[PDB]
Amino acid sequence: MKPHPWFFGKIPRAKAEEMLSKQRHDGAFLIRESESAPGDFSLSVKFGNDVQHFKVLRDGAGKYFLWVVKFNSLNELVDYHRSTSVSRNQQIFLRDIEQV
Repeated sequence: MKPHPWFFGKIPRAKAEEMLSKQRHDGAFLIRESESAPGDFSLSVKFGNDVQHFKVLRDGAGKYFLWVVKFNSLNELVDYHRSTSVSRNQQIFLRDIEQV
C-alpha cells in the first residue's frame, strides 16, 4: 500500500534540479508543487546531465495532462509515463528516484 516515493511537495525548481542531477538513471523523476502558481504541479525528470521539467496542465474538468491524453489523477499520469515516453524528442520513461 506504501506512500509514493515521487511526491516531494513544495521544493524549489533549483533543489529539484540539484537532487535529480545526483541521480544515476535517466527517467529518475519527482512531482513537486509550483512556488509561483498556487495549486499547480510540475514534473522534473533526469535526462543525461540535464533535468527536464514538464508542467502538469489542468483543463476545465480538472483532468491532469502533459500533452493531449487526459488523466484523472497525478498517480495515473505518472504511471502511464513509466511505459510511454514523457518526452516527444527522446525516449524517456519515468523511474523512481533512488534514496542514495
